[PDB]
Amino acid sequence: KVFGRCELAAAMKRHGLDNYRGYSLGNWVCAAKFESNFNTQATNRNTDGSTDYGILQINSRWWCNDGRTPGSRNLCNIPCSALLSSDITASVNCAKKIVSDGNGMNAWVAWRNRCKGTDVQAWIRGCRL
Amino acid sequence: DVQLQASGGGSVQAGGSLRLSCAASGYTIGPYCMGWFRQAPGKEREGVAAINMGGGITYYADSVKGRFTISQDNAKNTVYLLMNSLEPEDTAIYYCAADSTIYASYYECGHGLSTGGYGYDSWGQGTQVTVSS
Ligand code: NA
Ligand code: NA
Ligand code: NA
Ligand code: NA
Ligand code: NA
Ligand code: NA
Repeated sequence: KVFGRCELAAAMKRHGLDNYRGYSLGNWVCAAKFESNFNTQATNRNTDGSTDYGILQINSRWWCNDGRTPGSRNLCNIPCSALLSSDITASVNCAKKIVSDGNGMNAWVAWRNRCKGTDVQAWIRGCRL
Repeated sequence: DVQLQASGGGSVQAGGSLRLSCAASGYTIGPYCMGWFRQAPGKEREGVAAINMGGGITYYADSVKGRFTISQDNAKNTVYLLMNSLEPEDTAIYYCAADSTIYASYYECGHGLSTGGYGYDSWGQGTQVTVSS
């Protein structure tokens, strides 16, 4: 599913990303824009055989299991395919696990480069939230 | 509290080899990257080699390609740098480094090698390597 901007904002707020771990909602919508262009089916293959999945391009070497790199971690304890679902629950829950302890949204380089320090509230502007 | 401890190195004649090793302590998960940087007398620190702990993909500075080999032992959080065909120009203080961020999407550990160590938040004290002329 390719979400509309406000539609994604609405779904992320319903799943609790608004102000999660110090990050206002716009941060998450902006990260998703630059990671997947809001497409839940986005995937990208890496040189180590892992794959990045979903609206937030979560990596299979660490966060989910796809069975393609035996011995890798599945820190979110989910099949990577759940991260391609039109229902963003699995991506949201895993993203909350990623941003915990000393791991901030810097874990997403595109967020750091394209969103951090910008007027992120603009991503939710005009949305029925 | 992250701590990187390296050993190996020392002095050698040009054409010789040395093997450096580095152990990270204090992590429960990660590091994501481990690498080697070096700083010759009076010079800026520069990158040498890096490796993704997740996947083992390696990255080398053009100055050591084909001569140095970086490797890892993920379960033991240790990284190694095999240095063959050493030259006087390789003399320097060598530093073990690690990036502790567990990136969400795939991250190439070689990125920090040429951007002044960007992302490498932990550093060893430095190990001397001296290659005779
Ligand atoms: Na990406
Ligand atoms: Na995995
Ligand atoms: Na968290
Ligand atoms: Na100087
Ligand atoms: Na490791
Ligand atoms: Na880092």
